[PDB]
Amino acid sequence: FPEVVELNVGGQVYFTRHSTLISIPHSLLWKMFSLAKDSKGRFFIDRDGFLFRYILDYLRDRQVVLPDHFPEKGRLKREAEYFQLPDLVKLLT
Amino acid sequence: FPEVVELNVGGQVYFTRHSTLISIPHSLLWKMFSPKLAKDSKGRFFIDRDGFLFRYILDYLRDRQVVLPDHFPEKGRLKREAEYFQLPDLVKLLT
Amino acid sequence: FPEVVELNVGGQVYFTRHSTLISIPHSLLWKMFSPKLAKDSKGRFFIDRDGFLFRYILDYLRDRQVVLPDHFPEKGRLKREAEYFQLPDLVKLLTP
Amino acid sequence: FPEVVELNVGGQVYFTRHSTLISIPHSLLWKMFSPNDLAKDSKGRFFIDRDGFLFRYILDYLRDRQVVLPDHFPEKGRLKREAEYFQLPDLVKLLTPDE
Amino acid sequence: FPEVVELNVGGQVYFTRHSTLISIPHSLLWKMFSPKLAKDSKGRFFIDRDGFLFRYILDYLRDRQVVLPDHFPEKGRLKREAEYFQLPDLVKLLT
Amino acid sequence: SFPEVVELNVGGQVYFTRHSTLISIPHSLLWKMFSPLAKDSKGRFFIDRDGFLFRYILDYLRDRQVVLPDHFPEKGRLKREAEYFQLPDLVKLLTP
Amino acid sequence: SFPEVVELNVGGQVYFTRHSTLISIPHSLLWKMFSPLAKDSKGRFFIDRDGFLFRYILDYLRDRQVVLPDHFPEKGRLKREAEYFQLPDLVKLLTPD
Amino acid sequence: FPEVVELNVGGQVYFTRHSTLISIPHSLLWKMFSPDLAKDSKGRFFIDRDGFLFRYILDYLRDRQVVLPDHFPEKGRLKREAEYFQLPDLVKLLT
Amino acid sequence: SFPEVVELNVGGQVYFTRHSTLISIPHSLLWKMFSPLAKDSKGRFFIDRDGFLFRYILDYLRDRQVVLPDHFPEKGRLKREAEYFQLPDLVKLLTP
Amino acid sequence: FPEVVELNVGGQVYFTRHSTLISIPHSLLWKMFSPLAKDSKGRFFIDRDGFLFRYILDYLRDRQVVLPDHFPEKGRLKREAEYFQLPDLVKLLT
Amino acid sequence: FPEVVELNVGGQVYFTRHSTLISIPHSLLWKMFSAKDSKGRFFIDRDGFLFRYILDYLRDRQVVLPDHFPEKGRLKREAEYFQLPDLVKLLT
Amino acid sequence: FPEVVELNVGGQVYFTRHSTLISIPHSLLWKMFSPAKDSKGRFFIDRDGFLFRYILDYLRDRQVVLPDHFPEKGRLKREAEYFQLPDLVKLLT
Amino acid sequence: SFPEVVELNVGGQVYFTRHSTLISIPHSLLWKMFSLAKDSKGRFFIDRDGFLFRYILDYLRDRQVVLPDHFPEKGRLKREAEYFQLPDLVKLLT
Amino acid sequence: SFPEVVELNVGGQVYFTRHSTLISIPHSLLWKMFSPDLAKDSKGRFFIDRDGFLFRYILDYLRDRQVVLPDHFPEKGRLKREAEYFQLPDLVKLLTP
Amino acid sequence: FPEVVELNVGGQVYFTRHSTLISIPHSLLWKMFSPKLAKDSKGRFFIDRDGFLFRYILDYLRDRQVVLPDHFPEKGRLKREAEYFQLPDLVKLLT
Amino acid sequence: LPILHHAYLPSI
Amino acid sequence: QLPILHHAYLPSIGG
Amino acid sequence: LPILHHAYLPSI
Repeated sequence: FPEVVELNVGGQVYFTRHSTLISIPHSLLWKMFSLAKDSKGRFFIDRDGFLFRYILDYLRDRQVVLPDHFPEKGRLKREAEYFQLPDLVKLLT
Repeated sequence: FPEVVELNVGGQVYFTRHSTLISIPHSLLWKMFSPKLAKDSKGRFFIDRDGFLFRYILDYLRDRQVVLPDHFPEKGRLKREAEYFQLPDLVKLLT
Repeated sequence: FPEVVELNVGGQVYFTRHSTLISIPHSLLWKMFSPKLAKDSKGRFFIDRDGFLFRYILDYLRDRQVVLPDHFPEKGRLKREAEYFQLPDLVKLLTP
Repeated sequence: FPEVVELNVGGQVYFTRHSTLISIPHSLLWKMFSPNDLAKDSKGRFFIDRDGFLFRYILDYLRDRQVVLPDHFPEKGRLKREAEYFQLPDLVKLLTPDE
Repeated sequence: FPEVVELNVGGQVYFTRHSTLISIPHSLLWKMFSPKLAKDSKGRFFIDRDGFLFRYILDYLRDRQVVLPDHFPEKGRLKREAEYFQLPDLVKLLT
Repeated sequence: SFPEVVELNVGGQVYFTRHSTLISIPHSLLWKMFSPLAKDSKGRFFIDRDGFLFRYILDYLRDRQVVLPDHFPEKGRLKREAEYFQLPDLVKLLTP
Repeated sequence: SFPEVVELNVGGQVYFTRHSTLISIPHSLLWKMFSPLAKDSKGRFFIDRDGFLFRYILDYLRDRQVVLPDHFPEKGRLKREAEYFQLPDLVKLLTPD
Repeated sequence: FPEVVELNVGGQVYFTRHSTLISIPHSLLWKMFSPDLAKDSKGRFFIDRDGFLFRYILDYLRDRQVVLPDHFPEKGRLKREAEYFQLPDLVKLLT
Repeated sequence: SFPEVVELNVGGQVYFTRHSTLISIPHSLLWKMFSPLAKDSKGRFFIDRDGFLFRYILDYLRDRQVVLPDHFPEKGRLKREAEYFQLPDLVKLLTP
Repeated sequence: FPEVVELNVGGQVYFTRHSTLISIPHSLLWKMFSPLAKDSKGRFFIDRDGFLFRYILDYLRDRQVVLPDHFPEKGRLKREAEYFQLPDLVKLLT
Repeated sequence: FPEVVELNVGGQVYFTRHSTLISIPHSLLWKMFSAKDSKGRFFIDRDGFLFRYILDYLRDRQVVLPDHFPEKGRLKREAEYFQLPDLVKLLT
Repeated sequence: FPEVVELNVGGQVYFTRHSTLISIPHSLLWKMFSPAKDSKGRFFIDRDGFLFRYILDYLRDRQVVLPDHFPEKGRLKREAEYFQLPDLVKLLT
Repeated sequence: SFPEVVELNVGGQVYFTRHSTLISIPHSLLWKMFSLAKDSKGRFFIDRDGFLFRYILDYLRDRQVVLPDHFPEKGRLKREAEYFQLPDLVKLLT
Repeated sequence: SFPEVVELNVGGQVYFTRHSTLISIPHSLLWKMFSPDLAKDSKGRFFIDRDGFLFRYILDYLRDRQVVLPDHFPEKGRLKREAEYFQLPDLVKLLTP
Repeated sequence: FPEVVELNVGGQVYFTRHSTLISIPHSLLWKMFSPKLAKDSKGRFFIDRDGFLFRYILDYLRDRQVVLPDHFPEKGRLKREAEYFQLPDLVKLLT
Repeated sequence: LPILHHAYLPSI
Repeated sequence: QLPILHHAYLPSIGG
Repeated sequence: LPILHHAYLPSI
C-alpha cells in the first residue's frame, strides 16, 4: 500500500495517509488496510461520499466538529456504525 | 458489468458496487443490471429518474434501511421513487 | 396501478410489486390487477381472505416455489387459499 | 355500513366485506349488520365480545361455507360453541362427529 | 366505565363489554367494575392474576358455560381462578 | 418510587403484577429487590431467571399456594427457582 | 406516608404488623384502608372491631392460612370478622361445607 | 368527646368510636355519650356491668346483628344487659 | 437525429433525460422541440426557463403525475411552467 | 448487634441474647441476625404471633420446650416453628 | 457486686439481694454471682414470668404456687437450668 | 423517717405513709420502721412485689378485699407469715 | 461578441439565459449592460441577490411575474426591479 | 458496547440474560462471543444457530452452575453436545456418565 | 523547495508560494517546509487534512487576517484546522 | 379479665 | 416463540 | 447557493 491512499467513496474522491486508515484497530478501514477499485484504479468504498468527509476527520483527530445546523447527524451515526467506530457512534447519540 | 458501476441518474453521478444494484431480486435495478443499456455522452449507465432522491434509494440498497436528513420534506417523492425502483419494503418504511 | 401495490388481506397489510400479482395468467390476482376493486377506509386494495396465509401465496407468486416452516400445521388451509386464488400448480404441490 | 368492515373481536382485529357479515340470513352477524346501536372500541372499530383467536375460522366459514382447520387443532369443541353463538347451524353440524 | 373495557390480566390483554364484567352480582369482577382501579402504563385496567387462564373465565362470563381445549391440563388451576373471581357455578362445573 | 403495577421481564417472558405482590413475603429475594435494578431495552425490570417457571412463582406470591398443570414435568426445576427466590414454604410444597 | 411497621389498636387490643401485610390482599377492607384514618390517644391506627379475634385475621394475612386453638369456640364470630375485613377465602375456610 | 373512646367495663379495656356509642338514639349509651359520668383511676370512662358480656353489646352496636360464640350458654344474662343499655331490637333478637 | 440520452441546460440547471421522455406527450412544447435548437457553450440543449422548477416538469413527463415536497411554496410558479411547456393535464392537477 | 437484643414480635416485647438468635444455622432468625425493620421505640420487629414466640425462644435456649398443661396451641406453635425454619422443633410438635 | 442486684430475666425486671443469688452453692446463679441490658441490668436469658417462683424458692428454700398453676412442668425445667436439685424434687 | 416512704419490694416500687408501716406493733414492717437500700436509695424488701399490694392493703384497713377468683391466697399467706401479721395469716387459711 | 446563451453569476448563483432575454427591455440596466465585470471562471458578474434573480429573470422571459404562495420578500424584489430599471415590474409589485 | 441485559435469538426462541451471565465462564464460546461484529436476526437480536429448546438448560447452568433438568429428561446426550459446542467442560462432565 | 509549492490537501489541489508556508515561525507548515515529506502518486506534497477549509488557512498565511462568507457554518471546523496547523492567533480570531 | 388466648398466654 | 410448557396449549396476547 | 431542493439535497 502507498503512504498516501487515494479513495473513491460512492463517487467522492478523498486522499488520506495509510497510517490514518490503520489508526482505529478492529474498525472496518483497519480490517480493509491491514480490494475493489474504480476505473481510475482508486480504492472503492460503497458508502455515501458526502458523509465520509466527517468519518475521515474523526480518523484524523479522534474527534469531529460538525457544520452549524448539520441536518445529517443520524445519517453520519449510521456511517459510523458501518465503519465500526463505536466511540464516534457514542459522540453522535 | 464492472465490479464498480458508474451511474448518471437524471444528471447526478453515483458510484456503487454491481452487487448493490442486484442485491434485491425482482426490483428494477436487479432487472436492469442482470448478468445476461442506455449511456450518457461520458459513457455512464443512465437512469431516467430524479438524481437527488437516488442518494436515499442507494443507501437503502446498501443497508436494507435508510436514515433521512432532519426535517426531510421529500418523503412522499422518495416513496414514489421506491415504487418505480420496485422496492416494496422501502415503500412500506416510507408510509 | 402503481409498481408497488399496497394491500389489506383480511386485516394484514402487504406491499408487493404489481408484476408479482399479474405473474400467473388466468389466476384470480391476475384477473384482479390486469391493466385493462374493493378498498378499505384508508384507500388500500382489500382482499377478503386469511391475512396470515397470504405470505406463502405471495412467495409462490414471486419465485414459483414456496418453502414452508418445519411442522407447518396449515398445509391444508394454504391449499384452500391456493384454490381461491386459482393457482392449480400450487394446489398440486400442496397435495402429496 | 362501509364496504370493508373493521372488527375488533375480543381484542383481535379482523377486516371483512360487509357482504360476508350478512351472507347468512337469520345468523347473529346478519342481525347485527343488516341495514349506531352497535358497540365500538376506543378506536371506533365494531366490537364483538367473543374469543378473538377462534373468529378466524368463523370468518373463513362465512367466506367459503366450509372451513379447513389446522392439523391437530385442539379447539374443535370451542369453535362449535362459537358457531352456536354466531347462529351458524350448518357450521355447528360440520363440527359435530357423525357417530 | 366505557362500553368496551380493555384489560391487562397479569400481562395478557383482553377486551370485553363492561356488561360482561358486571354480569354476575357479588362476584369479584362485579365488585371491581360496579359503577359506584389500578392501571398499566398504557391505561388498561389491571387484574393481578394468571393472564392465560383469564380467557376461559371470560368465556364463562359470556355464556355461563365454558368449553375447554382437548386434553386441557389446567382444569385445577382454572378452578382456583374461578374461586378467586368468586364464580361458584364455574367452580362447580370444574369439580 | 415503584409503581402500583410492576412490569417485569423474566429471562424473556413478560409478566405484570402489583408491587404489593412482590414484597408480600419478607426476607424473600423479590422482597429484597423491590423493598423501598437492571432494566431491559423497553424499561421493564429484569430478572435473570427462567421465564416459563416464573408463572408458578408469581401465583404462589398471589395465593401462598400453587396448583400446577396435570403431568407437570418441571417440578424439580420449579423447586430450584423457589430456592433462588428464597420461598422456603414453596420449596417444602414441591418436595415429596 | 405509612411506616414499614404499623401499630394498630383493634377495639382495645394492640397489634404490630408490616404495612405490606395489611395491603397483601387487593380489594379487601385492610387493603382499602392502608392503600395510599381514626387514631387512638397514643396515635395508633384504630380499627373498631373485636380485638381478640383480630389475632387470627392477622395470621391469615401473613400466611393465607390460619390454624386455630384446640376447641376454639368462636369459629362463627371469626367468620363474621372475616366477612367484615372482606377476606372471602378465609370466610370459605371457616365454613364447614 | 374524642373520636376514639376508651372504656373500662368491669375490669376490661374496650376501645370504640364515639359514633358507635351514639348510633342508637334514646338508648343508654346514646344518653351517656350525647354532647358528668364516672371515670376510673386512669381517667377512662367506667361502666359497672359484666365486662365479658359488653363485648357482645359492642358488636351489636357495630353490626346491628348478633353473632355469638358456638355453644354460648349466657344468652339470658346478655338480654338483661341489652335491657339495661336500652336496646329493644337486641332484646327481641335474644328472646 | 437526437441521442437516446438528451443533456439539457434549463436556465442554468443541468438535467439528463431520455429522448422518449421529451416526446412522450404529443402537441406539447418539448414534443414540438424534440420531434425531428439553441445550445449553451458546452453544447447542451438550452431551455430559457426556471431551472429549479423543471425538476417537477421532468417527473410529470416520466410518470404523468408529480409528487411535490411538503409545504411546496411554488405551486403557482410550477403551474405557469406547465402552461409554457403546454402540459394541460399538469396545469389541471396544479389548479385547486 | 448488641449482646442483649430487644425484640417486638407482633406487639409482644421479648429480650434475648444475640447468641440465642443465631444458635441454629440456616434458620430464619440466624439469617436475620447474622452480621432490619424496627418499631417506633427502636426495637427489632418480627411480623409473627407474639404470644407463641415465648415457646420459640425457650426452644432456642434449651433445644427442647416444655409447654403449659393442656396447651391448646400446639398446632399454631408448629406453624411458627415452620416459619422460623426450626425443623427439630417441628418434629417435636408432630 | 452490689448488696441489691437488679436483674432482667428475658424482659421481666427483678430485684433481689446478692446473698439470695449465691445462697445455694454449685447452682447456676451461685456460679454466675460468686451480660447486661441497655439499662445496665444483669441479663438472664430465661422465661421472665417463671423466675418469680425461682426467686421465692431461693428466699424461702420452698415455694407456694398459685392455685391451679398450669406451668409446674415448665418451672421444673427452669429449676433444672438454674441447677436447683431440691426445687426439681419438690416439683416432681 | 419521712411522712411518705419510697419502698422497693423485689422490683416493684410502693409509696405509703410511715404510720401505715408501724400500724401493727411487733410485726416485721413495725420493727424495721421503729426508731438495706437500693441503688436509688430506696428502702429494699426482698419479697414478691406483686403480693405486697395486699399486705399494704391489710396494713391500711385492718382487713383486705381480694380480687374475685384470686389464685394466690396461699402465696399471700406465706408473705403474711414473713411480715409477721398473724391475724392476716388467720384470715387466709 | 456576446454568445446566444449568456452565463451569469448573480451574487453566487449561476444562471444561464438567452442574450435576447437580457436585451428585451430597452433602457433597462441589463439592456445597457448587454446591448463588464467577470468572476474567476469568466462568467459575467452581477453584484445582486442570487435568490431574487430568478423572479427578475422570469419577468424578462414572460413580461409577467408569478411569485411563490405567501412570498414574504415582495418589497425586496421591488428594490431589485428598481436596480435593474424595470418600471413595469416595479408597478406590478406595488 | 454490550448492554447490561442482552437479547438473544437461539433457534427461533428468544432469551434475555445479563451480559455478566454470558461472560461468567472464561474461555467458553459465549465468553469469546460477548467479551471485549456478531450475527443478528431481522429484529437486531444476537443470533446463535443452535437448538432453541436446549439453550434453556445451557443458560440455567450459566446462572446456577448446577444442572436441574425436567423430570424424566430424555435428552442428556443432545444437551452434552450443546455443552461441547458452547465449550463448557464442567457441564460436559456433569452430563456424560 | 521550489518557490511555487504544489500541495494536495486531503484530495484538493492548492498552489502557493514557499514564502507563504514559512510566514509564521513555529507553526506546523513552517516546521514542515523549513529549508532544513509525504507525497501523492503525482509527486505533490500531501497534507492529511480537510481540503475545503485549507483555503482559509492559506488566506490567513497570505494576509494574516481572515474574511469568511456570510452565514459561514464551519467556523468551529476551521478553528480545529487552525489548532492542527498551530496558528494560535487564528484560533483566537475564531473564538 | 382473661378472654380466649389471654387465659393461657401470659405476655409483654 | 416455540411451544414450551404452557405456550404449547395456552394462546394469549402480551401487553 | 441553496434554493428550494438544493437547500436540503446535496448533489454530485
